[PDB]
Amino acid sequence: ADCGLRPLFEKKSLEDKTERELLESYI
Amino acid sequence: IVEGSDAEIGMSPWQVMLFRKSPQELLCGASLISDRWVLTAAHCLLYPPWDKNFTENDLLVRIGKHSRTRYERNIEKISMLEKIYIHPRYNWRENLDRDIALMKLKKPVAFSDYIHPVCLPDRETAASLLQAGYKGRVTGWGNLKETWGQPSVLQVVNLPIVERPVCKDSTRIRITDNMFCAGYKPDEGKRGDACEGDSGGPFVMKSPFNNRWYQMGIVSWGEGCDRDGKYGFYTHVFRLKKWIQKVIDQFGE
DNA sequence: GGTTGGTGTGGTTGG
Ligand SMILES: *C[C@@](*)(O)[C@H](CCCNC(N)=[NH2+])NC(=O)[C@@H]1CCCN1C(=O)[C@H](N)Cc1ccccc1
Repeated sequence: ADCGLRPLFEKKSLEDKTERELLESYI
Repeated sequence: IVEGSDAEIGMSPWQVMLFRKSPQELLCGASLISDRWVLTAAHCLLYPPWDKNFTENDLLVRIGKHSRTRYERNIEKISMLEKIYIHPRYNWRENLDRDIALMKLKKPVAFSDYIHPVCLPDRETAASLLQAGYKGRVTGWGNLKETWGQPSVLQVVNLPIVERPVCKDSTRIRITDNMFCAGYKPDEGKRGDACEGDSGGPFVMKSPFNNRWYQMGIVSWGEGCDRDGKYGFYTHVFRLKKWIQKVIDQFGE
């Protein structure tokens, strides 16, 4: 349902210190 | 994990640790894909060439961790298996094809700031995300080096999916389609790999479509930990969804 | 300690 959306990370519109490495991959 | 860092609280609500009853030790990682079923690799429960053959009996499941060590008092939650399902073609003898197992916890795990399931890959997401150079995020309480020592904390590493072929001339192991390698090339100037202890671990991705996260891989093998010229082999979770969803829709939660 | 370590009553939590 509400698979893979973190309760303290996407869930509160904050990102982790590295998430960002990850969407910069995809260009 | 090798050449990685600390997980920050709640980086991986999915990430689950498998851990021997007796002798009370950690055996692997799992990712819970829901309030009842967990995704681990099989070779964690069955490697006949080393006598790995655990049973529902033999294992313990603890959801919501961070400390490798302490028993995380009000966060972490410990469960009992009801049944394990290795994949019929699991191939422990040769090269480890469809090195995947499920195991249905005895009764449902409450969700929490710390416990949250991961997204299973879709046809579409599979298509768009699994591509060379694209990073993935692997996790856990594994050897900090090949051989020595281990973390007191979950380690997270950001590693790039490697070209289909390149994975290949890397191992005399006879590689397959239910396998995907992951790495920093030799000369790519950046390190990390999973390791002895790592296995069953999730290799996640985040669709910049909904910004949810997905399990692409599973930690499976490779030769050493961060050997130059060596890349960890995961389990094409996608490639195996079908069986993956046959059972949960069969005798599931 | 404790189903827990200690950076020791705080923290991802009691007391
Ligand atoms: C459970 C595990 O941790 C582990 C994953 C480690 C792989 N390392 C990296 N950096 N990706 N799985 C294993 O170690 C499996 C189970 C038994 C042996 N094995 C291996 O991966 C061996 N190191 C090599 C191997 C030999 C035979 C068939 C497959 C792999």
